[PDB]
Amino acid sequence: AIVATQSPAIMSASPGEKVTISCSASSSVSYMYWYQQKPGSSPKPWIYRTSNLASGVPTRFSGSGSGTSYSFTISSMEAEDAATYYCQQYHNYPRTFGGGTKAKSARADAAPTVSIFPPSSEQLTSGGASVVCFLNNFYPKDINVKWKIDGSERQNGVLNSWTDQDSKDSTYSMSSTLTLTKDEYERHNSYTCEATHKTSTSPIVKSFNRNEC
Amino acid sequence: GWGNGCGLFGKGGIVTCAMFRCKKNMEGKVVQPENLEYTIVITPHSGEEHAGKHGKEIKITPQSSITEAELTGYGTVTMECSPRTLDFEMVLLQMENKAWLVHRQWFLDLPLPWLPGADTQGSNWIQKETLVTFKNPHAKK
Amino acid sequence: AAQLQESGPELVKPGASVKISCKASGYTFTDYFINWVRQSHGKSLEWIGDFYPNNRGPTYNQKFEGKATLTVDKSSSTAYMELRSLTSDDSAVYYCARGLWDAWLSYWGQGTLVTVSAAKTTAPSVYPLAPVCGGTTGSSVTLGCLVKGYFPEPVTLTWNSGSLSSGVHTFPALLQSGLYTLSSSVTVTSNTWPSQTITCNVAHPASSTKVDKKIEPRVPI
Amino acid sequence: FHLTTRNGEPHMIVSRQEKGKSLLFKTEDGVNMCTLMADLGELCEDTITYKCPLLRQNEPEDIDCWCNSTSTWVTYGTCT
Amino acid sequence: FHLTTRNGEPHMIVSRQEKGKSLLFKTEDGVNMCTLMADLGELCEDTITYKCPLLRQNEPEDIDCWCNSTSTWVTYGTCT
Repeated sequence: AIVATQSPAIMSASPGEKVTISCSASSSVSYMYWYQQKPGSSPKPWIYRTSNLASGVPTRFSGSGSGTSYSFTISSMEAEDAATYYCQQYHNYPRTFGGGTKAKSARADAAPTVSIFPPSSEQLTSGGASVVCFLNNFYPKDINVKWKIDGSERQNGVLNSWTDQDSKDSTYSMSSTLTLTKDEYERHNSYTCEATHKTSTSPIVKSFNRNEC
Repeated sequence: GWGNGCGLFGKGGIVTCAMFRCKKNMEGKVVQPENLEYTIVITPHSGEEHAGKHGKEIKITPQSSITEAELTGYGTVTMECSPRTLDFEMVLLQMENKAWLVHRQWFLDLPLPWLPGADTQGSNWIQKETLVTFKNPHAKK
Repeated sequence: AAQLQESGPELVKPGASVKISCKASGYTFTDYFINWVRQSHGKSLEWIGDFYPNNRGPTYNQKFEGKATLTVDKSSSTAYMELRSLTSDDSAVYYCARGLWDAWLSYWGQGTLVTVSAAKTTAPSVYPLAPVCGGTTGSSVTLGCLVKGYFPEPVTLTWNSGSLSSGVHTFPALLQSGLYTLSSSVTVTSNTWPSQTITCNVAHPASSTKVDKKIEPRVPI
Repeated sequence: FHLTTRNGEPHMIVSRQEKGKSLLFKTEDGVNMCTLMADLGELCEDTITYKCPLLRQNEPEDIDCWCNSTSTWVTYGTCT
Repeated sequence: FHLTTRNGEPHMIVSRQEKGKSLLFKTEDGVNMCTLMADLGELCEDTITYKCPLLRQNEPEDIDCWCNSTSTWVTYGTCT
């Protein structure tokens, strides 16, 4: 009967920066919480009430608010911070969560390395055909891939998968796969994946002609 | 104060509510000269016997038109009536099948919880404090 | 010493029901609330329930009213959640956390994975991805391996039997008409391939399969 | 007693057989001990409901209910 | 509570911390259990003193104190 709305869905930050994460409730509560959740771990409680640290919480975390506003604050980010963090309300029935805020490490911008792969001969026995683009080792995570077949954009049949931010180099990588029927694949020659990313004023273009070598 | 959870000694605000459930009520009605209904029996003076021969009974209102009453065997008789002088700034109080005629402004001044006539909820009473007493409060109750 | 011990991971068919246990210890079970918590893969947390084991009062999130049914056994200091008429969206973890006066989830369980699937066990198709015909410019080269149409997760993909581990990106699997697909890339300096062999290896424990695909340069039609 | 809540706060529905005994219930912040000194009778239609304040090293004054770890609401009937 | 006497009869000076608990005290005729259901507050100048009747297999009526083996007097303050 109340929603909670938490302000950045994402959040890039560097160690030492002073992150702030807000929580906005659709009516006045005094009982909130901020959990923290690690990639392969339970949530843990970090704030309780609106400003109580839980025992075994670093004094780096603080919580403040009132009157529908509520605000986590991380006063000088550590590597071990990087996580999701999670408001609750526990002031009326259906206890609600927020949609979670995803604090991830950051670094200098890096352009993706893009490589395009026609369907393998083995897949083309199947009647399906997948064209794969890998977009590797880029930063920031925001990237958009547009596929074209003989000049015409194709949106249906595109599947994108992203790695988690790399634990050593802080980059992201992505696979973008265009799947079509083998019959359609052999009726066209040009296949293109175009990557829009802040590191270039125009997209990186990888393209091949099916019948060329 | 400190004895009951406060940092400072001093007066604090307290509020108390209780659900009010009426168990027995009375209602005062207003009788309009019109809508009054007079019953008149018209009996044929024949002398016939009984010990099946009722006179015609007719009910009229100061707003009904001229009546044409049929008397089995003799035809009809036509008549019209007027409530010619009965007062109604007064009110009729009903306390469980027993009623009284009371003056207005007295009925309206009665210190008791009430509800506007056109109600059916019977819950939203006005001036309930008339039947309720709040004892001196305590820090938390 | 407060602990919550959930049941172990469950598969299950669509239309089935499952029956997740919760085993508290290190506190007065009766004294505190018991709170289930959905999290789907790549979604946030989603409160479901709350059950007070002194008096067996529930509440429900409306979204899960009709889907769930909470119940506790005092005697075993155990809470239970049934989930009924399971669908693919019900595939999630389900955590049991105890409250502490207010609604504050102060102790969590390890989380039960539930995995609603039709699909029958299916070994992957494994496709080697060589560069565009005629090769690429530059001092490094990227090869790929496409793993398509398997169930259930996981597969284990390696390159050169794990001896080639640097320069690899193996992407999370996604569903494609009820079956999983993933891919992996490996990048090496161009003096290394094709002069030396690079092979993708894919193990799928559930089908007991292990497939090797050597990456071979493409040739013209 | 039945432990429920009233606006996020713990609420105690106290029955007749608990008159004179320490009321204990677990909470995230440890174990809470409320003390009921109340006209406490049988649970019925004539209920009264009010709050038992938190009292840390302070003597109670003008009250018959209080807890020592977390403020709690209490409810009981007066019937006999 | 302090156990004393009032004209040969047992008398209980009940303090605040005993509200809600069964009052037991040994007597030649076995163990006596009085039940206090009282405005019971802090022991002070404003005391009240009265008798808790013996009640054998009879429900209590119009009383808040009674014993089950030997009639006892009781005294407590009303302060808070």
